[PDB]
Amino acid sequence: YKLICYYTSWSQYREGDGSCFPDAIDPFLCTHVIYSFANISNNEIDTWEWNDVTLYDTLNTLKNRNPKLKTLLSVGGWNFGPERFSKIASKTQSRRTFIKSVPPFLRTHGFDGLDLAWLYPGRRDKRHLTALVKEMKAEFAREAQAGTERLLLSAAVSAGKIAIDRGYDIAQISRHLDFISLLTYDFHGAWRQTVGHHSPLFRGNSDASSRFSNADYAVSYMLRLGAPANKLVMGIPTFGRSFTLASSKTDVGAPISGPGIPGRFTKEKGILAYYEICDFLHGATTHRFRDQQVPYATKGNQWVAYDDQESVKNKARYLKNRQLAGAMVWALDLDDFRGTFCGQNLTFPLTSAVKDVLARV
Ligand SMILES: *[C@@H]1O[C@H](CO)[C@@H](O[C@@H]2O[C@H](CO)[C@@H](O[C@H]3O[C@H](CO)[C@@H](O)[C@H](O)[C@@H]3O)[C@H](O)[C@H]2NC(C)=O)[C@H](O)[C@H]1NC(C)=O
Ligand SMILES: OC[C@H]1O[C@H](O[C@H]2[C@H](O)[C@@H](O)[C@H](O)O[C@@H]2CO)[C@H](O)[C@@H](O)[C@@H]1O
Repeated sequence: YKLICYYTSWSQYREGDGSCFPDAIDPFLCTHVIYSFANISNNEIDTWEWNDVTLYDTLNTLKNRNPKLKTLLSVGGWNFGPERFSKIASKTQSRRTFIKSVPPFLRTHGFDGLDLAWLYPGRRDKRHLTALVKEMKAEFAREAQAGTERLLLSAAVSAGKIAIDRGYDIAQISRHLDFISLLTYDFHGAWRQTVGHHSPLFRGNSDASSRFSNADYAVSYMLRLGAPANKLVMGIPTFGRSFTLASSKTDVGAPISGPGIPGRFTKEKGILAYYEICDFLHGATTHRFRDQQVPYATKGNQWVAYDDQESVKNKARYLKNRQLAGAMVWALDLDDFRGTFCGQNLTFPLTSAVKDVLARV
């Protein structure tokens, strides 16, 4: 089993204990660590933060302690406009340029591969995403003739049916990618005025209306679409999604006024790190959807849908029974990396819970 963990660039700026550098990453925790978000500039891969070449270096020294570790650099991301990828992909001149620029960059900084995080290709992009992958992998084969090891190529793919039908030729791209991370955790959108969980494992009862918004469906769907099971990796989140209630209704379907208030460290409307959730639990009422097999909580007018040790071990067992390649954890820096926020004694409680199940057969 593979355990793919993303580390985010901007987490260094978090205040106090929230600050996180590659430094804190247990090198024996994951099989692949993905340094998150390289920019693309002048149609060539490039850094994003002023000190990336330093953190790049910091992350890859982890490999000196665990020579089995594999690292990748993700290009694209949530603050990299999708129209920008589009321009690059749909114009072969600029596409060959981006591709030719990649190997040297990775080799120079000690990475073992590239992760494409084109956040959502549209109807008019499908044919092009396929070319980018096909050609990018082709370039990777050639570059291995130099006697060095073949660089790995991966993609972070939407787990929403409409999104999947719209922009990906999964039968094609999966025959060329080394693995595919299914973004199975951003299901309840950014658009409802109703309370819901962003990562149910299963479908459930109250949900007679939005039927394919759970991990089980996404998986089954990728599978019948042509993706081999051993190239599929199911994303497990380490963050929670908050909501500010509009009535004293705490249960299923209650109305909301908007996203939840910002975490003291994470400073961002609608999102809380698991370590922020851990502090949030004291004084909160914890509930758990039996159907979807995921928990949520409430205090005053704050409703939080998150993942805990149990639900994460569950998603992990599922992944094993359907025989997937492994799990992906979004944000090593959103988990309790210091291990001094969540009561239990461990470092990275959530990610460790996944490793344990992956390792137990
Ligand atoms: C990611 O790459 C982006 C390039 O695709 C880049 O945005 C752009 O480049 C700079 C901003 O850094 C802006 O500025 C200009 O610099 C020249 C050099 O002196 C000036 O003579 C010109 O006035 C020019 O405008 C660009 O306007 C901007 N636009 C584009 C289309 O690239 C970002 O800087 C990169 N993002 C990060 C976070 O590093
Ligand atoms: O630089 C990109 C931004 O990434 C985050 O966004 C949420 C994302 O919108 C959601 O789809 C995903 O499931 O989780 C991440 C949590 O990391 C950051 O919260 C932003 O601060 C970043 O700017």
